[PDB]
Amino acid sequence: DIQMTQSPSSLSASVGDRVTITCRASQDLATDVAWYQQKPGKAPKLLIYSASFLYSGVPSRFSGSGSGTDFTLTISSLQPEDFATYYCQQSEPEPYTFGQGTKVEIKRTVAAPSVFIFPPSDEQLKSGTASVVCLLNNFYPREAKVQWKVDNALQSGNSQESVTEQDSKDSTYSLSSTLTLSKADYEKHKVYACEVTHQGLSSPVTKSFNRG
Amino acid sequence: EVQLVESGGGLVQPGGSLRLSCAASGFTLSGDWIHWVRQAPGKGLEWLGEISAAGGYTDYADSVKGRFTISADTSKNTAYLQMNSLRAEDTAVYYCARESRVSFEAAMDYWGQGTLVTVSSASTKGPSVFPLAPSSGTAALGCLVKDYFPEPVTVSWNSGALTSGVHTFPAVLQSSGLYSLSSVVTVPSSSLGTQTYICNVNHKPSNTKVDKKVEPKS
Ligand SMILES: [Ca+2]
Ligand SMILES: [Ca+2]
Repeated sequence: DIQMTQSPSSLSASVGDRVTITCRASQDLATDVAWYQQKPGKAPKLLIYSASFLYSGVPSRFSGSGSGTDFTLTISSLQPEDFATYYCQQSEPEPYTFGQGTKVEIKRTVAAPSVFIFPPSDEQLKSGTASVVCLLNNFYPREAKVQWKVDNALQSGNSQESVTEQDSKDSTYSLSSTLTLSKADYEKHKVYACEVTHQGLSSPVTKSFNRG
Repeated sequence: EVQLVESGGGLVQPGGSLRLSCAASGFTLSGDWIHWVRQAPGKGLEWLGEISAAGGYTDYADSVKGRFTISADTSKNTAYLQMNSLRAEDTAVYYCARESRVSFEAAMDYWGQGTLVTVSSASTKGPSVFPLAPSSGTAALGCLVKDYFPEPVTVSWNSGALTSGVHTFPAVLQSSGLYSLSSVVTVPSSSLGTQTYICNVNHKPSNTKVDKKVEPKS
Protein backbone atom coordinates (compact mmCIF):
# COMPACT_ATOMS: atom_id res chain seq x y z
CA ASP A 1 0.00 0.00 0.00
CA ILE A 2 0.99 3.68 -0.49
CA GLN A 3 2.27 5.79 2.40
CA MET A 4 2.05 9.51 2.69
CA THR A 5 4.53 10.96 5.17
CA GLN A 6 3.95 14.58 6.09
CA SER A 7 6.48 17.11 7.48
CA PRO A 8 6.38 18.56 9.95
CA SER A 9 3.63 17.80 12.46
CA SER A 10 3.30 21.44 13.51
CA LEU A 11 4.79 24.90 12.98
CA SER A 12 4.63 28.49 14.18
CA ALA A 13 5.24 31.40 11.80
CA SER A 14 4.87 35.17 11.74
CA VAL A 15 2.30 36.95 9.58
CA GLY A 16 3.93 37.67 6.20
CA ASP A 17 6.21 34.63 6.38
CA ARG A 18 6.80 31.94 3.80
CA VAL A 19 5.60 28.50 4.94
CA THR A 20 6.54 25.19 3.36
CA ILE A 21 4.90 21.84 4.02
CA THR A 22 6.21 18.55 2.69
CA CYS A 23 4.49 15.34 1.78
CA ARG A 24 6.26 12.24 0.64
CA ALA A 25 4.90 9.20 -1.17
CA SER A 26 6.43 5.74 -0.83
CA GLN A 27 5.75 5.14 -4.53
CA ASP A 28 5.63 7.11 -7.79
CA LEU A 29 2.27 8.95 -7.72
CA ALA A 30 3.41 11.03 -10.65
CA THR A 31 1.22 14.10 -10.24
CA ASP A 32 -1.86 12.76 -8.43
CA VAL A 33 -1.81 14.73 -5.23
CA ALA A 34 -4.27 17.01 -3.46
CA TRP A 35 -4.01 19.51 -0.56
CA TYR A 36 -6.77 20.31 1.95
CA GLN A 37 -7.18 23.02 4.55
CA GLN A 38 -9.10 22.05 7.65
CA LYS A 39 -10.03 24.65 10.21
CA PRO A 40 -11.16 23.24 13.59
CA GLY A 41 -14.76 22.03 13.75
CA LYS A 42 -15.13 22.67 10.01
CA ALA A 43 -15.00 20.29 7.05
CA PRO A 44 -11.81 20.05 4.96
CA LYS A 45 -11.57 22.55 2.09
CA LEU A 46 -9.86 21.61 -1.19
CA LEU A 47 -6.83 23.85 -2.00
CA ILE A 48 -4.76 22.02 -4.64
CA TYR A 49 -5.34 19.20 -7.12
CA SER A 50 -2.95 17.42 -9.46
CA ALA A 51 -0.02 18.63 -7.30
CA SER A 52 0.06 22.21 -8.63
CA PHE A 53 -3.44 23.25 -9.69
CA LEU A 54 -5.22 25.84 -7.61
CA TYR A 55 -8.94 25.09 -7.06
CA SER A 56 -11.33 27.97 -7.95
CA GLY A 57 -11.72 30.80 -5.43
CA VAL A 58 -8.67 29.74 -3.45
CA PRO A 59 -6.30 32.57 -2.43
CA SER A 60 -3.22 32.88 -4.69
CA ARG A 61 -0.78 32.74 -1.75
CA PHE A 62 -1.34 28.97 -1.79
CA SER A 63 0.63 27.09 -4.43
CA GLY A 64 1.64 23.45 -5.01
CA SER A 65 4.72 21.68 -6.37
CA GLY A 66 6.24 18.25 -6.83
CA SER A 67 6.43 15.13 -8.97
CA GLY A 68 6.66 11.41 -8.51
CA THR A 69 7.41 11.13 -4.81
CA ASP A 70 8.09 14.54 -3.20
CA PHE A 71 5.37 17.22 -2.86
CA THR A 72 5.07 20.71 -1.43
CA LEU A 73 2.31 23.05 -0.42
CA THR A 74 3.45 26.63 0.04
CA ILE A 75 1.89 29.66 1.66
CA SER A 76 3.76 32.70 0.38
CA SER A 77 2.51 35.35 2.86
CA LEU A 78 0.91 33.81 5.95
CA GLN A 79 -2.37 35.38 7.05
CA PRO A 80 -4.09 35.14 10.45
CA GLU A 81 -7.05 33.32 8.82
CA ASP A 82 -4.59 30.63 7.69
CA PHE A 83 -4.55 28.90 11.09
CA ALA A 84 -5.55 25.29 10.40
CA THR A 85 -4.35 21.76 9.75
CA TYR A 86 -3.22 20.96 6.22
CA TYR A 87 -3.33 17.54 4.47
CA CYS A 88 -1.78 15.94 1.37
CA GLN A 89 -3.83 13.13 -0.19
CA GLN A 90 -2.84 10.56 -2.79
CA SER A 91 -5.72 10.84 -5.29
CA GLU A 92 -4.89 7.82 -7.44
CA PRO A 93 -5.35 4.98 -7.18
CA GLU A 94 -7.64 3.63 -4.45
CA PRO A 95 -7.30 3.49 -1.50
CA TYR A 96 -6.58 7.17 -1.34
CA THR A 97 -4.41 7.66 1.69
CA PHE A 98 -4.15 10.96 3.52
CA GLY A 99 -1.09 12.38 5.18
CA GLN A 100 -0.84 12.69 8.97
CA GLY A 101 -1.45 16.45 8.88
CA THR A 102 0.34 19.70 9.65
CA LYS A 103 -0.94 22.03 12.36
CA VAL A 104 -0.11 25.64 11.51
CA GLU A 105 -0.20 28.21 14.33
CA ILE A 106 0.39 31.93 13.92
CA LYS A 107 3.25 33.63 15.77
CA ARG A 108 2.28 36.97 17.20
CA THR A 109 3.25 39.77 19.56
CA VAL A 110 3.10 38.68 23.28
CA ALA A 111 -0.13 39.42 25.18
CA ALA A 112 -0.89 38.96 28.91
CA PRO A 113 -4.18 37.24 29.82
CA SER A 114 -7.13 39.04 31.38
CA VAL A 115 -8.14 36.98 34.42
CA PHE A 116 -11.63 36.34 35.80
CA ILE A 117 -13.05 34.12 38.60
CA PHE A 118 -16.66 32.88 38.97
CA PRO A 119 -18.27 31.58 42.15
CA PRO A 120 -20.71 28.67 41.82
CA SER A 121 -24.39 29.50 41.39
CA ASP A 122 -26.71 28.83 44.34
CA GLU A 123 -28.80 26.42 42.20
CA GLN A 124 -25.80 24.13 41.72
CA LEU A 125 -24.99 24.01 45.41
CA LYS A 126 -28.51 22.64 45.84
CA SER A 127 -27.45 19.42 44.07
CA GLY A 128 -24.39 19.06 46.32
CA THR A 129 -21.55 20.15 44.02
CA ALA A 130 -19.50 23.30 43.48
CA SER A 131 -17.74 24.48 40.33
CA VAL A 132 -15.39 27.45 40.49
CA VAL A 133 -14.15 28.70 37.16
CA CYS A 134 -11.17 30.83 36.20
CA LEU A 135 -11.03 32.43 32.77
CA LEU A 136 -7.85 33.66 31.04
CA ASN A 137 -8.78 35.76 28.06
CA ASN A 138 -7.15 36.67 24.74
CA PHE A 139 -3.50 35.89 25.49
CA TYR A 140 -0.36 34.77 23.65
CA PRO A 141 1.66 32.42 23.76
CA ARG A 142 -0.38 29.36 24.65
CA GLU A 143 1.71 28.22 27.61
CA ALA A 144 0.16 29.58 30.80
CA LYS A 145 -0.24 28.43 34.41
CA VAL A 146 -3.39 28.38 36.51
CA GLN A 147 -2.86 27.52 40.18
CA TRP A 148 -5.81 27.26 42.56
CA LYS A 149 -5.49 28.36 46.18
CA VAL A 150 -8.19 27.55 48.71
CA ASP A 151 -7.72 29.39 52.00
CA ASN A 152 -4.14 29.91 50.67
CA ALA A 153 -3.52 26.19 50.13
CA LEU A 154 -2.26 24.97 46.75
CA GLN A 155 -4.63 22.61 45.03
CA SER A 156 -3.74 19.46 43.18
CA GLY A 157 -5.69 17.05 40.94
CA ASN A 158 -9.09 18.75 41.41
CA SER A 159 -9.14 21.08 38.42
CA GLN A 160 -9.37 20.71 34.63
CA GLU A 161 -8.05 22.95 31.86
CA SER A 162 -9.66 23.51 28.47
CA VAL A 163 -7.99 25.53 25.67
CA THR A 164 -9.60 27.64 22.98
CA GLU A 165 -8.34 26.85 19.51
CA GLN A 166 -6.30 29.87 18.34
CA ASP A 167 -8.43 32.90 17.31
CA SER A 168 -8.44 33.43 13.54
CA LYS A 169 -8.58 37.23 13.59
CA ASP A 170 -6.20 38.32 16.39
CA SER A 171 -4.41 34.98 16.94
CA THR A 172 -5.04 34.73 20.69
CA TYR A 173 -5.98 31.84 22.99
CA SER A 174 -8.43 31.54 25.84
CA LEU A 175 -8.30 29.10 28.75
CA SER A 176 -10.84 27.97 31.34
CA SER A 177 -9.87 26.08 34.49
CA THR A 178 -12.51 24.49 36.71
CA LEU A 179 -12.21 23.60 40.37
CA THR A 180 -14.74 20.92 41.31
CA LEU A 181 -15.63 19.71 44.82
CA SER A 182 -18.34 18.37 47.14
CA LYS A 183 -20.41 21.26 48.61
CA ALA A 184 -19.39 19.85 51.99
CA ASP A 185 -15.76 20.48 51.03
CA TYR A 186 -16.68 23.84 49.50
CA GLU A 187 -18.55 25.00 52.55
CA LYS A 188 -15.59 24.26 54.81
CA HIS A 189 -13.39 27.00 53.30
CA LYS A 190 -13.50 30.79 53.10
CA VAL A 191 -11.42 32.30 50.27
CA TYR A 192 -11.24 30.99 46.71
CA ALA A 193 -8.29 32.25 44.76
CA CYS A 194 -6.96 31.75 41.26
CA GLU A 195 -3.29 32.39 40.53
CA VAL A 196 -2.03 33.00 36.99
CA THR A 197 1.45 32.91 35.41
CA HIS A 198 2.29 33.84 31.78
CA GLN A 199 5.14 35.18 29.63
CA GLY A 200 3.25 38.50 29.48
CA LEU A 201 3.43 38.64 33.30
CA SER A 202 6.51 39.31 35.41
CA SER A 203 4.58 38.63 38.62
CA PRO A 204 1.68 36.15 39.22
CA VAL A 205 -1.88 37.55 38.85
CA THR A 206 -4.33 36.51 41.57
CA LYS A 207 -8.12 36.86 41.31
CA SER A 208 -10.30 35.88 44.27
CA PHE A 209 -13.64 35.89 46.16
CA ASN A 210 -15.10 35.05 49.64
CA ARG A 211 -17.90 32.49 50.01
CA GLY A 212 -21.04 34.67 50.35
CA GLU B 1 -26.22 26.10 -4.05
CA VAL B 2 -24.39 22.74 -3.77
CA GLN B 3 -24.26 20.92 -0.40
CA LEU B 4 -24.21 17.65 1.53
CA VAL B 5 -26.11 17.18 4.80
CA GLU B 6 -25.34 14.15 6.89
CA SER B 7 -27.33 12.61 9.71
CA GLY B 8 -27.97 9.39 11.66
CA GLY B 9 -24.94 9.84 13.92
CA GLY B 10 -25.08 9.42 17.70
CA LEU B 11 -24.43 6.85 20.44
CA VAL B 12 -24.00 3.09 19.86
CA GLN B 13 -23.20 0.05 21.99
CA PRO B 14 -19.96 -1.78 21.05
CA GLY B 15 -20.80 -4.67 18.72
CA GLY B 16 -23.82 -2.73 17.48
CA SER B 17 -24.86 -1.21 14.17
CA LEU B 18 -25.68 2.21 12.69
CA ARG B 19 -26.72 3.75 9.35
CA LEU B 20 -25.58 7.20 8.24
CA SER B 21 -27.26 9.25 5.53
CA CYS B 22 -25.72 11.79 3.17
CA ALA B 23 -28.37 13.93 1.52
CA ALA B 24 -27.34 15.83 -1.59
CA SER B 25 -28.78 19.21 -2.52
CA GLY B 26 -28.11 21.28 -5.65
CA PHE B 27 -26.77 18.62 -8.01
CA THR B 28 -27.93 15.21 -9.30
CA LEU B 29 -26.21 12.16 -7.73
CA SER B 30 -26.31 10.00 -10.85
CA GLY B 31 -22.99 10.48 -12.63
CA ASP B 32 -21.26 11.96 -9.60
CA TRP B 33 -19.01 10.22 -7.07
CA ILE B 34 -19.49 10.09 -3.31
CA HIS B 35 -16.88 9.47 -0.60
CA TRP B 36 -17.10 8.75 3.09
CA VAL B 37 -14.24 9.90 5.26
CA ARG B 38 -13.86 9.87 9.01
CA GLN B 39 -11.77 11.71 11.61
CA ALA B 40 -11.24 10.23 15.04
CA PRO B 41 -11.30 13.12 17.52
CA GLY B 42 -7.55 13.41 18.14
CA LYS B 43 -6.19 12.16 14.81
CA GLY B 44 -6.18 12.84 11.06
CA LEU B 45 -8.29 12.02 8.05
CA GLU B 46 -9.18 8.47 6.94
CA TRP B 47 -10.78 7.54 3.59
CA LEU B 48 -13.43 4.86 4.05
CA GLY B 49 -15.16 4.45 0.73
CA GLU B 50 -16.43 5.48 -2.64
CA ILE B 51 -19.66 4.91 -4.61
CA SER B 52 -20.69 5.89 -8.10
CA ALA B 53 -24.42 6.58 -7.76
CA ALA B 54 -24.99 5.65 -11.40
CA GLY B 55 -24.60 1.86 -11.60
CA GLY B 56 -23.85 1.58 -7.88
CA TYR B 57 -20.19 0.56 -8.09
CA THR B 58 -18.27 0.84 -4.79
CA ASP B 59 -14.81 0.54 -3.20
CA TYR B 60 -13.64 0.48 0.40
CA ALA B 61 -10.54 0.83 2.55
CA ASP B 62 -9.18 -2.49 3.95
CA SER B 63 -9.82 -1.32 7.54
CA VAL B 64 -13.61 -1.33 6.97
CA LYS B 65 -14.08 -3.74 4.05
CA GLY B 66 -16.78 -6.33 4.76
CA ARG B 67 -17.98 -4.47 7.86
CA PHE B 68 -19.23 -1.31 6.05
CA THR B 69 -21.47 -0.90 2.98
CA ILE B 70 -22.03 2.20 0.91
CA SER B 71 -25.18 2.60 -1.11
CA ALA B 72 -27.23 5.38 -2.70
CA ASP B 73 -30.83 6.02 -3.67
CA THR B 74 -30.68 8.02 -6.87
CA SER B 75 -34.40 8.90 -6.69
CA LYS B 76 -34.12 10.53 -3.23
CA ASN B 77 -30.69 12.04 -3.93
CA THR B 78 -29.12 10.51 -0.81
CA ALA B 79 -26.17 8.25 -0.10
CA TYR B 80 -25.70 5.95 2.89
CA LEU B 81 -23.04 4.39 5.04
CA GLN B 82 -24.23 1.24 6.84
CA MET B 83 -21.81 0.35 9.64
CA ASN B 84 -21.95 -3.04 11.41
CA SER B 85 -20.09 -4.51 14.39
CA LEU B 86 -18.65 -1.24 15.70
CA ARG B 87 -15.58 -0.75 17.97
CA ALA B 88 -14.19 2.03 20.19
CA GLU B 89 -11.80 2.82 17.35
CA ASP B 90 -14.80 3.65 15.13
CA THR B 91 -15.70 6.67 17.28
CA ALA B 92 -15.24 9.59 14.89
CA VAL B 93 -16.78 12.48 12.91
CA TYR B 94 -18.03 11.00 9.62
CA TYR B 95 -18.21 13.08 6.44
CA CYS B 96 -19.47 12.49 2.95
CA ALA B 97 -18.03 14.46 0.04
CA ARG B 98 -18.38 14.64 -3.72
CA GLU B 99 -15.49 14.15 -6.12
CA SER B 100 -14.48 17.30 -8.00
CA ARG B 101 -15.70 17.74 -11.53
CA VAL B 102 -12.29 18.72 -12.89
CA SER B 103 -10.11 15.59 -13.56
CA PHE B 104 -9.92 11.82 -13.06
CA GLU B 105 -8.43 12.65 -9.68
CA ALA B 106 -10.24 11.76 -6.45
CA ALA B 107 -10.26 15.34 -5.17
CA MET B 108 -13.22 16.12 -2.93
CA ASP B 109 -14.54 19.68 -3.35
CA TYR B 110 -17.84 19.67 -1.49
CA TRP B 111 -18.15 18.27 2.04
CA GLY B 112 -20.99 17.77 4.49
CA GLN B 113 -20.96 19.38 7.94
CA GLY B 114 -19.93 16.07 9.53
CA THR B 115 -21.71 13.92 12.08
CA LEU B 116 -20.36 12.44 15.30
CA VAL B 117 -20.48 8.72 15.93
CA THR B 118 -19.67 7.62 19.44
CA VAL B 119 -19.32 3.95 20.28
CA SER B 120 -19.22 3.01 23.98
CA SER B 121 -21.24 1.07 26.56
CA ALA B 122 -22.37 4.17 28.44
CA SER B 123 -25.77 5.81 28.94
CA THR B 124 -27.14 9.02 27.51
CA LYS B 125 -27.41 11.82 30.08
CA GLY B 126 -28.88 15.33 29.88
CA PRO B 127 -26.73 18.30 30.92
CA SER B 128 -27.37 20.71 33.74
CA VAL B 129 -26.88 24.37 32.87
CA PHE B 130 -25.52 26.83 35.47
CA PRO B 131 -25.06 30.62 35.54
CA LEU B 132 -21.56 32.10 35.49
CA ALA B 133 -22.47 35.58 36.66
CA PRO B 134 -20.16 38.65 36.49
CA SER B 135 -19.08 41.36 38.98
CA SER B 136 -16.73 44.35 39.57
CA GLY B 137 -14.43 48.94 31.57
CA THR B 138 -15.28 45.38 30.53
CA ALA B 139 -16.97 42.37 32.19
CA ALA B 140 -17.16 38.61 31.66
CA LEU B 141 -20.08 36.17 32.04
CA GLY B 142 -21.07 32.69 30.91
CA CYS B 143 -22.77 29.34 31.32
CA LEU B 144 -21.64 26.05 32.76
CA VAL B 145 -22.88 22.99 30.91
CA LYS B 146 -22.34 20.11 33.30
CA ASP B 147 -22.58 16.33 33.34
CA TYR B 148 -23.71 15.22 29.91
CA PHE B 149 -23.10 12.32 27.55
CA PRO B 150 -22.30 11.86 24.84
CA GLU B 151 -20.89 14.68 22.79
CA PRO B 152 -21.86 17.08 21.31
CA VAL B 153 -23.48 20.06 23.05
CA THR B 154 -24.51 23.20 21.13
CA VAL B 155 -24.22 26.60 22.80
CA SER B 156 -25.39 29.88 21.26
CA TRP B 157 -25.85 33.34 22.82
CA ASN B 158 -29.12 35.24 22.16
CA SER B 159 -30.26 32.84 19.40
CA GLY B 160 -27.04 33.65 17.53
CA ALA B 161 -27.31 37.46 17.53
CA LEU B 162 -24.14 37.68 19.67
CA THR B 163 -20.78 36.37 18.40
CA SER B 164 -18.23 38.96 19.61
CA GLY B 165 -15.92 37.63 22.32
CA VAL B 166 -17.76 34.31 22.51
CA HIS B 167 -15.54 31.43 23.60
CA THR B 168 -16.99 27.94 23.80
CA PHE B 169 -14.45 25.63 25.33
CA PRO B 170 -13.63 22.10 24.22
CA ALA B 171 -15.48 19.60 26.41
CA VAL B 172 -13.58 17.80 29.14
CA LEU B 173 -14.13 14.13 29.97
CA GLN B 174 -14.46 14.00 33.75
CA SER B 175 -13.59 11.33 36.31
CA SER B 176 -17.27 10.33 36.48
CA GLY B 177 -17.22 9.51 32.78
CA LEU B 178 -19.40 12.49 31.86
CA TYR B 179 -18.59 15.54 29.68
CA SER B 180 -18.54 19.22 30.75
CA LEU B 181 -17.85 22.57 29.11
CA SER B 182 -18.23 26.28 29.61
CA SER B 183 -19.33 28.94 27.21
CA VAL B 184 -18.30 32.44 28.08
CA VAL B 185 -18.54 35.97 26.64
CA THR B 186 -17.07 39.41 27.47
CA VAL B 187 -19.16 42.57 27.33
CA PRO B 188 -18.96 46.30 28.25
CA SER B 189 -19.72 47.13 31.90
CA SER B 190 -22.28 49.82 31.06
CA SER B 191 -24.43 47.33 29.11
CA LEU B 192 -25.04 45.21 32.25
CA GLY B 193 -28.64 45.67 33.33
CA THR B 194 -29.98 47.02 30.01
CA GLN B 195 -28.74 44.08 27.89
CA THR B 196 -30.10 40.59 28.55
CA TYR B 197 -27.74 37.68 28.07
CA ILE B 198 -29.28 34.25 27.38
CA CYS B 199 -27.20 31.19 26.51
CA ASN B 200 -28.86 28.63 24.27
CA VAL B 201 -27.76 25.09 25.13
CA ASN B 202 -28.84 22.17 22.96
CA HIS B 203 -27.97 18.52 23.62
CA LYS B 204 -29.97 16.57 21.07
CA PRO B 205 -28.83 13.05 22.17
CA SER B 206 -30.88 13.42 25.38
CA ASN B 207 -33.04 15.98 23.54
CA THR B 208 -32.45 18.80 26.05
CA LYS B 209 -33.15 22.33 24.84
CA VAL B 210 -32.45 24.88 27.57
CA ASP B 211 -32.18 28.67 27.30
CA LYS B 212 -30.83 30.15 30.58
CA LYS B 213 -30.65 33.86 31.44
CA VAL B 214 -27.45 35.15 33.10
CA GLU B 215 -27.69 38.26 35.32
CA PRO B 216 -25.75 39.57 38.38
CA LYS B 217 -26.87 38.46 41.89
CA SER B 218 -28.13 40.38 44.95
CA1 LIG C 1 -24.78 14.40 -11.76
CA1 LIG D 1 -12.33 7.35 -9.77
